[PDB]
Amino acid sequence: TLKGKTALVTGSTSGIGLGIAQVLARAGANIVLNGFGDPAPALAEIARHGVKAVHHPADLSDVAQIEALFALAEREFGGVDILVNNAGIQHVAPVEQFPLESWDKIIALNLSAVFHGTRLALPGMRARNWGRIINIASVHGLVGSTGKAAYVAAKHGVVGLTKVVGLETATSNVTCNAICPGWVLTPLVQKQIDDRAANGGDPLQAQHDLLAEKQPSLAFVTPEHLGELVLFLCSEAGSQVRGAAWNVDGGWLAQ
Amino acid sequence: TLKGKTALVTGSTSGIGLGIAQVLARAGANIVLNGFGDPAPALAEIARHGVKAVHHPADLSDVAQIEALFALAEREFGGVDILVNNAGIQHVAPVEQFPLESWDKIIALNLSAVFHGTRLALPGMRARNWGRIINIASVHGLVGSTGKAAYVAAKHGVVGLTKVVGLETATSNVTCNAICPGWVLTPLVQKQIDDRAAGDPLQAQHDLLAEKQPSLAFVTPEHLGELVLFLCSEAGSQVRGAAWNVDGGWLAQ
Amino acid sequence: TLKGKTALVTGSTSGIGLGIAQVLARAGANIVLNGFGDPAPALAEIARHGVKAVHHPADLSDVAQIEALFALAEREFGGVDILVNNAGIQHVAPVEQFPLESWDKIIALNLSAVFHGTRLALPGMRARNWGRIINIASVHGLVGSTGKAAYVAAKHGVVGLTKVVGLETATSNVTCNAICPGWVLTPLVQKQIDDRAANGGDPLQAQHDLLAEKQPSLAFVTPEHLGELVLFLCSEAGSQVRGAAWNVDGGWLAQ
Amino acid sequence: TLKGKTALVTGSTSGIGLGIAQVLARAGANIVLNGFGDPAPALAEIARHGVKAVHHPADLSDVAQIEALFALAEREFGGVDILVNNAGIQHVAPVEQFPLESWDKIIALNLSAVFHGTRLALPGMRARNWGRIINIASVHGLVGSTGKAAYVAAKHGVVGLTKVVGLETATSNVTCNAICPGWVLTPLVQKQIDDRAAGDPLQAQHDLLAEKQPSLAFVTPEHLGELVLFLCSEAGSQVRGAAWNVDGGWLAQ
Ligand SMILES: NC(=O)c1ccc[n+]([C@@H]2O[C@H](COP(=O)([O-])OP(=O)(O)OC[C@H]3O[C@@H](n4cnc5c(N)ncnc54)[C@H](O)[C@@H]3O)[C@@H](O)[C@H]2O)c1
Ligand SMILES: NC(=O)c1ccc[n+]([C@@H]2O[C@H](COP(=O)([O-])OP(=O)(O)OC[C@H]3O[C@@H](n4cnc5c(N)ncnc54)[C@H](O)[C@@H]3O)[C@@H](O)[C@H]2O)c1
Repeated sequence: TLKGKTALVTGSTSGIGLGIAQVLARAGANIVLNGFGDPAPALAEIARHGVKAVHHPADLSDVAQIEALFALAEREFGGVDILVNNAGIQHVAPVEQFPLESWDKIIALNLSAVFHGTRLALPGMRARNWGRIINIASVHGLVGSTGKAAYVAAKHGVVGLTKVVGLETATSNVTCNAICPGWVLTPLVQKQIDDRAANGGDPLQAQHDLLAEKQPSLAFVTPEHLGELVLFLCSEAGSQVRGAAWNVDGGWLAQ
Repeated sequence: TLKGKTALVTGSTSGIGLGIAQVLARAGANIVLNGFGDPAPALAEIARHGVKAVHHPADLSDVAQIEALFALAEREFGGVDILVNNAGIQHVAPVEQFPLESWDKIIALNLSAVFHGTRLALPGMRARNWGRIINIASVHGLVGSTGKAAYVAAKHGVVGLTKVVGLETATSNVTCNAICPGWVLTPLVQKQIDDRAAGDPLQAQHDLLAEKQPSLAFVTPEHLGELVLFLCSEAGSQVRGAAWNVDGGWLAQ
Repeated sequence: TLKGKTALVTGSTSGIGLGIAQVLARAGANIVLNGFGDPAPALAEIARHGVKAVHHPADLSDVAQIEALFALAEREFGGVDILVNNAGIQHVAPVEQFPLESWDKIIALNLSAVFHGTRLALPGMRARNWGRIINIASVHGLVGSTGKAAYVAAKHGVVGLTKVVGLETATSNVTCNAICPGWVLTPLVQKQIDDRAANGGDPLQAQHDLLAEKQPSLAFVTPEHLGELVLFLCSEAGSQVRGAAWNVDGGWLAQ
Repeated sequence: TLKGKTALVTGSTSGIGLGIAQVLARAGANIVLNGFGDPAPALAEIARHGVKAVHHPADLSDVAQIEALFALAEREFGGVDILVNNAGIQHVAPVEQFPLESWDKIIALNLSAVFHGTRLALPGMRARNWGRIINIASVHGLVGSTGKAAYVAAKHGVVGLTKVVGLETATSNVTCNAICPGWVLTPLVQKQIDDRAAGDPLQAQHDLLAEKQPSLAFVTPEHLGELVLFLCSEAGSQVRGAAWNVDGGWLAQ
């Protein structure tokens, strides 16, 4: 499928990023992983698919470090064919009490990192006349929730940026799109559930409690589901999908 | 991959519906075809994929014929697992000059027939614990164009219907979603190209595309069938009530 | 404000239509009322504002009757300067059990009547090079709810039709826009509340119960609020508002 | 009508912000002006309406200066009842050539300063049981254009922020909404017209409008001030978290 391609997935040492990375690896792509932690387990999870991988620990709020991450991709793989901008971080507080440092960090990681990844990957994509930029946004790139000022702003910004990049690259074989997930089973969400079960509560009940307000299906989107969508967007059938923001959300945005 | 599944694609005797049907057959689904013209060519295109196909000639203007369509699917194949509501027509005129019969016919086929297909297919999908309803809407379900009063109304209606059905089925293994294409080179678009050329036909074709579709490239029926196939996969399981555009950048600006 | 103008408001013998009619009358517009009932009270409610009014009982699911309604407006007032398409009707059922006659009626009144009103009013608006068409749609022209297949389809159709008409009239002084209300205090909603109070329950509690699911403000939009918005759209400041769908919804669509 | 109310309009020394400030003053609000250039002309435009005005020169890039802006409003007038987050800048370049300092400056002013204004104004609005926060976003908060990476991102951010704040304040008499203009003839747009003309300047002006805005007519600052005035009325009381476009048809297609 993607034999001969290289994908860079940000925040891919765990959760959504890792799930997407795994699907792409199985499809035959070499992977540039990024994220916190010993990367030996993550690299091994990719390499066991019979593909090459490297990792860079870049903190994507630091532009110098994002530059280092792309310089590594250029050195080891000759540049990125497929960039997955996957991100960071959340903080909940009413707008008037929303911490200034948390606003700045959420903007830096969830929004500005996407611009920097994009400006760094796009020249090589154009030069090779083939490329895919996939921005993992959120239902919160299309609607708001209480307590999430910075995250909703940042994710809406990503949806907007995606449109501009989709338009700028429209006459080329490079596309840029966004996927907007609802509730996803991440290690953090799984921890919330496990913490309920450790107290003695029922894990499925904990899930239904978490999802009831916003997600009609009461069922999680999985990293595997998102990886499969990324894989679709990288296919020939994705060639005229441009500047789109496709929601995978168990009905969140339908109401 | 769709082996063991039955797909019904309305208006599959040409253009997009035929493209979608081909991809689903290639995936292993048995197919119920529908639409006007000689069905033999469409039947041969599907069955080359080593799958069974039948054509039913229902005029989807007529609710009784839609019912006969679904009853045949039930007797032939034991019911519809994947329903693609594709059949559609176009008429271009300013709203105050828009023929009343065209408004009624476009609403009846491009909107009401989607509701009729959906209502007929959903009970068996529920009862068998799995289903996919995919509505072929348009960029015109999300935005307007001049001269397209009935079509844009109907297509917006389809996008709204899709949300209701997606919500209603959210606690089941049935999903309902819309695909919103930009320009695809079919007889429907050719007529618009010709009416513009009435003049170099290829210049008319380019101008028609360039006005709306930044990629300056048409979407293909095969691309759209591959998306239907994706929405039929397990990865589509929590895509519900969505309207996903494949449009060369039409809606991004 | 609108001295010298004529407004036709469909479904204006009560509720939202009447509220809009009243605001326009106070602004100085003559009114063409339409709807069920003895119209003497409704006409008198308009005429006491020092404006002229007429009424036609047209059932807007019957195209011949819609024609009669506009023929009356042409005869008595020389045509409509301001058309408010305000509508009909609701029915709740799962899609697979949604009655065929109810689908057809809801489409006819909530959607097709808008096309017919529009085709009948627009020639005279262009001829006079001034006009306003305002379609009272719904939050359900932008999102779905369970049990409302026909109404959501019809209201989405109205939002689409509004865009086409806004574009077709863009180079002229005629505009066409939609207002998309959330929960509105109508006589029917007031009846639901009164029925609760007659049993002994608290009226404000009944309101909070009705609104809690969908409308964060827990407060109604009123016909007066909607009339004031119509009035704004008819002002010079509305001259470049074209094909818009403006929501007044206590936060419904923000989430 | 706004008699007894205090409005703060960021970036009100020219263009849209000055237009909005004028209409609010005419309505009877006392005004806190802000923005670069000689403030005397703007002060004279507002005070001709028989209202008090002060100008504070805060560079909204700088959060400490935003705080001093709001503290002055508090000492001068007892706080801000109507906040219009208007100040904004533009820079056009392809994304991969987009200056890093321009990305940061556009995000800081066109998005983060809206959050800072909002956070500073909301407590007093809540405490006094009434308020209006109106964000001047753009059609570019809803769609993209080529070369406008930072601006479109920021404006989409503003439209999202607006929804959160509208929800959060929904059980109060404070509303927060966005107005999304299409093209308005200001210095910001003039620069784009000039860069296109670099060539008849009036042809450049028309072409710039016609590409995006079907009405072939600019929106005026006065029109936008009249909308702010409407959103400040009782009829605006349940308009919450909305993004209302005034755009000559830009978003309808
Ligand atoms: N072609 C495009 O650019 C484009 C873009 C977006 C959406 N669409 C939509 O795609 C769908 C298919 O359109 P297309 O371009 O392939 O057009 P097409 O004319 O090539 O095919 C239409 C099909 O529908 C059938 N049909 C027409 N009326 C019917 C009726 N009453 N009952 C049963 N079948 C009927 C025709 O026989 C044919 O099989 C339509 O819903 C159209 O609105 C088309
Ligand atoms: N003009 C348009 O077509 C258009 C369309 C949609 C939205 N907008 C938005 O309208 C708003 C006003 O733009 P405009 O067209 O009137 O532009 P303008 O350049 O004429 O006015 C901008 C104002 O903001 C001020 N300003 C700039 N930087 C500032 C800073 N750091 N701190 C404080 N004030 C600052 C300027 O001094 C001026 O008062 C912007 O947010 C813009 O994005 C403009």
